[PDB]
Amino acid sequence: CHPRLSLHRPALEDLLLGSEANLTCTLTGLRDASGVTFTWTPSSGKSAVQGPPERDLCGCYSVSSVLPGCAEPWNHGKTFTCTAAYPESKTPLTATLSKSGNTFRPEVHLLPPPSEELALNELVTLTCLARGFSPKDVLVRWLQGSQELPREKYLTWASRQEPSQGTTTFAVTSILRVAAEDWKKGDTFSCMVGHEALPLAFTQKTIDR
Amino acid sequence: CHPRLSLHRPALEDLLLGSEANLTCTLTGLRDASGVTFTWTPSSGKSAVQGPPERDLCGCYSVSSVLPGCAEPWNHGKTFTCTAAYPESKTPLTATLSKSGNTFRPEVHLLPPPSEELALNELVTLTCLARGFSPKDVLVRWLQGSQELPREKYLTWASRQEPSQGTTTFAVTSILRVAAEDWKKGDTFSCMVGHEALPLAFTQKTIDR
Repeated sequence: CHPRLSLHRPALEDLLLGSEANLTCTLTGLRDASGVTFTWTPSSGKSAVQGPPERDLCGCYSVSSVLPGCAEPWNHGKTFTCTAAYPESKTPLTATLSKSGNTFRPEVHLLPPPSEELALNELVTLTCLARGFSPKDVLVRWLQGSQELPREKYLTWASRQEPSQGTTTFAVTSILRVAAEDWKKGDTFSCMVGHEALPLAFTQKTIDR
Repeated sequence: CHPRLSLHRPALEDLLLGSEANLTCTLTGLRDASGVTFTWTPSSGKSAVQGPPERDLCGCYSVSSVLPGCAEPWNHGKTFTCTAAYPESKTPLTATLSKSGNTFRPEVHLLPPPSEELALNELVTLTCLARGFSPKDVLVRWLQGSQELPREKYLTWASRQEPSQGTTTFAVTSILRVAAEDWKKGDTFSCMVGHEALPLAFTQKTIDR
């Protein structure tokens, strides 16, 4: 089927919370005998690693390549390029990605548990709001006092573009259900949002009765 | 490629807010010469309508069929069936759908504009929360006084399953940015949520300074 090639930016969690944030360039659609190649513009010790010829829809056997360490050039603003060389053609496909522009710092909010909820003394809800920010990419984490909770304990939606004239900005919400006794006792809670635009990568925000 | 067949329930908006809510049965994957057929279990004047052989990924030319009026049998609890008959096989594929079970009524919340927002006297935010409900399907609409606003004026995320032991329940949030002057003046606002489980199909909830 129709061969294609794309560059995947370094996952924001990997950048702000991971060890070695990679950057991928995957050649999707090489429906034929694979033996592909790759070429990166900024190649500096970053010995691109290739993988096994995975399969896609009905046969679009795809192949990837990963560039390690790119975390430095990436935030710097450099622009990574990648050209693949498969047999089903006489021309090397190419892709180019670079950190996004027109960045907009997020505006975080910590909405208190619904008055009607805190009265059924059981499970109250804290809502987090990351509104109007630069690119879609965003991290939302929660703190119980000073301890981060398991990503598994809360629910966070995906970044959605919002109704707006002129500028393209996104939003995100997170729902942390907490044990009423805690909110009542005084236990504090915080919503930490991570974003490409924030200078200090994160923005905290705490609330308590 | 691999031929398949599925039944699509009657869109919740069409049921609660539309004229004639259909129910679709689409045969995806008939990668060959089409001339398909269809068969519904409850056929009562519901003269199923077929459409043009659309195309999918690389060639999975798909064909559909629509059953009108099914809105009655559907909420009743009946179970619709559909069997397609294409040439690439000697056996008619079949699909079966029925209104979901284990229904859970939603719990709606109208969170007040963030205190820090209502002070920059410009655009404040109202947050709606539909939490722990029966099936994913849900409608969120907004009211300014007594007038519904354009779906286009607010932002509503998708229904997400939430962190929960035992029972599978979903959540949904909606963000309505409003003109501060209004909230201040006293203008009232409401979040109306529609759900298969609610007896009166909708649940209102209003709030104002």
